[PDB]
Amino acid sequence: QPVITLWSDADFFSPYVMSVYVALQEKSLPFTLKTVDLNRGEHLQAGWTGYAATRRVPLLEVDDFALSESSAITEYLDERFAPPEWERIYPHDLQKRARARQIQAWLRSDLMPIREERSTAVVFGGAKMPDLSEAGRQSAEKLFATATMLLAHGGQNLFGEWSIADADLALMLNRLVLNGDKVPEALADYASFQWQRASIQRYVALSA
Amino acid sequence: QPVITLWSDADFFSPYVMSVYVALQEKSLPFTLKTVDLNRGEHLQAGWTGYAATRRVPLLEVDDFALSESSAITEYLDERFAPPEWERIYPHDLQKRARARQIQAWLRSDLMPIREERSTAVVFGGAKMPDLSEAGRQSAEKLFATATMLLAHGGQNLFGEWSIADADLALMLNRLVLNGDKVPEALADYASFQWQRASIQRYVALSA
Ligand SMILES: N[C@@H](CCC(=O)N[C@@H](CS)C(=O)NCC(=O)O)C(=O)O
Ligand SMILES: N[C@@H](CCC(=O)N[C@@H](CS)C(=O)NCC(=O)O)C(=O)O
Ligand SMILES: [Cl-]
Ligand SMILES: [Cl-]
Repeated sequence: QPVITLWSDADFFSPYVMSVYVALQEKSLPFTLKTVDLNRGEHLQAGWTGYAATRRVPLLEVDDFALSESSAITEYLDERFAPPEWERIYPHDLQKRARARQIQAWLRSDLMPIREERSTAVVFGGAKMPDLSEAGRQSAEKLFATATMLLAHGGQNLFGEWSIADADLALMLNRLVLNGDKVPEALADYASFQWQRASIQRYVALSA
Repeated sequence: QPVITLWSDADFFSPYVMSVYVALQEKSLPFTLKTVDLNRGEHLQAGWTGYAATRRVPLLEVDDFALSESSAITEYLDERFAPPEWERIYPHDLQKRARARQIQAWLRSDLMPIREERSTAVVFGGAKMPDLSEAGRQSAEKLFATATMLLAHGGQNLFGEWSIADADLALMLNRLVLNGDKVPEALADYASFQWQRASIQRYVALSA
């Protein structure tokens, strides 16, 4: 049994920490949760292991191996703790897996106005934010249109069975849904359904 | 033989298009190169296949499958056109592969001041940019420190044999090197060595 440690921000607000946390829970992997206070710059001092990685959370330690970047981490988890012995968190189908990777990489590198104007303080901290800027509206429209195309098959999950991409997409949608913003009904249904995920709800409880 | 199409920005300046182009070349996969003019918004009209993906380049088509996000694309290529028949572009070792993914995901989601103040017009277009802002200096220092740790083994490539992460890291470093900025000598040596890669030089020739 490897010793697994997950490093979180001190508020448990990070969507990227959430992604890793969810992956661990879905595989029933035992782990220790530790924190760094980003607001006080605990990440920008060399006392924590993550200063030597990318100086960001999440960081996952598995025995003597330390790895940053949530998607790198979850991909590693799915390879190291592989099906059938552990539950798979990426689609088995080549193309669906590629689409899952597309979604993850897209969410991490686009939609900055939503990430800034609808931070995870809305999602995990009960914060309420003012109307979106026009830049925010543009990002919202792209999000909506993209999610609608991905979910056009009418299924509950992106790729049939639940995958880690569902958690990440649901979080992004919930930045808007949980702020009380106007969201297409089918997308609000998806986001609220996915947010009930036991693994997600366990993470939600951390910042309660 | 699948029909492969790569969509680029019209200038061939995208670092993400470069990553895919390089992957294709390294595997000796035949493909057609097409362009959309981002400056004129050709990506924000529904006449191109990529409006229905994430409305960004690169987009790769492989017969009837269309996929965006450079790292999703290169990961797909390494699975669909797998070693030994085709050259591998990700490390075979589990941990080195995870580190390669970390680097790719990190470069795509951090260092925004470098990406903005040292755009790929410097890299591919002969542009020269003024002194970095303090925010730019902060990003440069993080880049330097991180690359130095990754390359501390003293080898020519990140993970022994060349991997796609070398191309992406070299490009990021070359945003600074090719602008005439002060860069630690060992990192400038790495960046210039990697930039000689035949696949990279072929892409460089496109915007000549
Ligand atoms: N692409 C990343 C992003 C990680 C990230 O942005 N983490 C933030 C907290 S949510 C952070 O550590 N920021 C501190 C900093 O950039 O100095 C991932 O998926 O892990
Ligand atoms: N994470 C992406 C980023 C892709 C990206 O930012 N592409 C830019 C050109 S370099 C783009 O298409 N921008 C158009 C837009 O955002 O509307 C990747 O690796 O493919
Ligand atoms: Cl914090
Ligand atoms: Cl263009």
